[PDB]
Amino acid sequence: RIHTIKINPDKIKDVIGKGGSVIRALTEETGTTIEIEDDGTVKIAATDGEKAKHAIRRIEEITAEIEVGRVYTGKVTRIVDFGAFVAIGGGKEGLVHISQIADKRVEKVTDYLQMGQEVPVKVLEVDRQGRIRLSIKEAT
Amino acid sequence: VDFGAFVAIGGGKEGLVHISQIADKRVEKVTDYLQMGQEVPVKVLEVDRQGRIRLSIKEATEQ
Amino acid sequence: VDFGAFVAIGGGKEGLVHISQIADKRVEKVTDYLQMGQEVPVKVLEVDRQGRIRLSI
Amino acid sequence: DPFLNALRRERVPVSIYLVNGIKLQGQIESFDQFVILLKNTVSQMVYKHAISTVVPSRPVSHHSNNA
Amino acid sequence: SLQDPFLNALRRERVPVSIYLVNGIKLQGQIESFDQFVILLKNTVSQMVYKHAISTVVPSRPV
Amino acid sequence: SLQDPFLNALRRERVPVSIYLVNGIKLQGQIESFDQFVILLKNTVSQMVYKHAISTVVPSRPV
Amino acid sequence: LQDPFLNALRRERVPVSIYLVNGIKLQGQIESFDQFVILLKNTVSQMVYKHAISTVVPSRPV
Amino acid sequence: QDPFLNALRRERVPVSIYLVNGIKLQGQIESFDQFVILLKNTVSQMVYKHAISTVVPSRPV
Amino acid sequence: QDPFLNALRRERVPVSIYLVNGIKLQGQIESFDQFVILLKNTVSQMVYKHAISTVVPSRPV
RNA sequence: AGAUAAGAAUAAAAUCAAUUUAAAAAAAAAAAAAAAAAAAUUUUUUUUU
Repeated sequence: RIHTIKINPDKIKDVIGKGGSVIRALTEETGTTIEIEDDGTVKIAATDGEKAKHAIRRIEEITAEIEVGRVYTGKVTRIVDFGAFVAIGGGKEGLVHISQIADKRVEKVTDYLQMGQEVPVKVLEVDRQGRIRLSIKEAT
Repeated sequence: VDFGAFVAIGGGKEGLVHISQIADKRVEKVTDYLQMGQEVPVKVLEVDRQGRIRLSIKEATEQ
Repeated sequence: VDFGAFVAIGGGKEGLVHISQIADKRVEKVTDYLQMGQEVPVKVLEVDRQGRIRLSI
Repeated sequence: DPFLNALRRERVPVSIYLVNGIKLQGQIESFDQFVILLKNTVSQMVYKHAISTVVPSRPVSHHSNNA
Repeated sequence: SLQDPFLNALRRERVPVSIYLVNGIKLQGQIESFDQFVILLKNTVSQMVYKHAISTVVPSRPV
Repeated sequence: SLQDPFLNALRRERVPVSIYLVNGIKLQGQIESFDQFVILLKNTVSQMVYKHAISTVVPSRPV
Repeated sequence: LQDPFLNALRRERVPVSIYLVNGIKLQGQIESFDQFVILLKNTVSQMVYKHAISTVVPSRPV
Repeated sequence: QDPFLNALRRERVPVSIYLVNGIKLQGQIESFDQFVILLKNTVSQMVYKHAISTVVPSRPV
Repeated sequence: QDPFLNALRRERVPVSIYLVNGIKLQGQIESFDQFVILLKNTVSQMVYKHAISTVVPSRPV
């Protein structure tokens, strides 16, 4: 197959990554060859249909899909006082320090430390810089 | 476009230029001509952030 | 050169030490460091930093 | 301050940060002990009591004297 | 004292300005009086915009 | 300083004003005592307010 | 003026609610006063800077 | 009022230092000046008195 | 405090600068005044002292 | 590419990557002065405009 998607130009730097690390990771995790035109559209050079579908799923999980809006149920993943790294999607950790988690009455992170625990989360910091950060609804 | 323009010296592909280095800060507007399809020739200025492209209004190998 | 010297501690490349390091005093002229091949003290002594040397006479 | 006058003399493009963390890109055009004027795209005045830090994009020539 | 004459020139021309506060809030209007620590600016009525609370000023037109 | 007379005019007309603090708070009251560093309110809650913390003022009625 | 008003509060030993520029609230009683500092005998002795204060209000009329 | 900082330094009292941003630090005075305070706890550091909102001790002095 | 700052500048000590905001900066003193710092970084940088909350050195002066 | 035209008030609880962006990448000591300024001992000085 040489499958193709006419996907949005602006996400380019995030589909390549610094050092090409995330494109290298994508190609190796899908076991499939990829072109993502700097100006133009993605091409997927695949041996067979299921491997092409696997590549589509992974690049769709990092193209568009902006996480700005209402509460989403993110998986806590790593939990520490300096932050829960709560991920709503792949390659998107909502690093949420105790200062984001809590104000007034405050408590040791053991009170809610878990990995993969789905919990309610929405935007609290935003920029062009890709340092956009979400927070647990306890921030209210 | 007001927030940066695509200008081709030649070929179908259209290269980028921005409000300052289009016209070496002679104006606040992106283009002194401020007109699409306008005849003023274009060539590259050296400055190149890896995430930026520069194609200034330049004739006769001004450099 | 007048502006500074390239000084070898090992095999991995080492850039120009600026004449303002090489010479403490106001003058900063090549006469202070014109001798080729001379063995000299050299400590970068620098972390979280780009490649530089604090050699000083 | 002579440092700010030297920047004005060399007309170096600088990144200024505010106390709130807002980042302004522009070339400083005038300065008093209360304020800077920078005329990047339109004439703008910034108060020094609201500035946190300033860093130049190009290198800036050493004062070459005792502080 | 660069600020005082610039503010007087804005007051003389009664040019619309955008003032920003230290907290990042915008206000809009015309300067029509000032003093060493305060500005009186009209959008509904001429009113106090304290200079120590101002972060930035940018006019609609050159003055 | 023309700021003190403006505050005295509000006090003379006993005008209820909305005072905005730099932290992004509206307070409400009537202008009462006034010093180079601080302003008091003659409202039922007798507030004393630091002018370094005052951002902007708007009245109930033009002064 | 602020300095005499502060002395009057100290003279009448009035409990006040102090507000800080950060949006801090506190309640306390006066220990002493200074051109740059406010000292409170409520709980442990607190040295509160005038540059940090936004607003002061009494609990009882001064 | 003025020797309050000296009294804390004399009693070497661990004192809660509050910055305008709402951050709390902990430690004792090493030396103090009209514009700046140098702290004794852990590594010695300078905190601008201008940046300090309030100070409250672990014991009264 | 003035000599401590001169000693940091003399010894080219790496210091952590904290502003009123939660930013952390690494540098060394290039020059200092009661209103400003000039700081060694990737480039020479200006800091207004009214923006600084605290400075803490990596090594004592 | 713009920062809420102000949350009646955070007993007080440091946010990730401040040179950017696609496979790095370009790379850079001349420094004591002990307060800045004015009155002529004071004051303001980024400890209340």
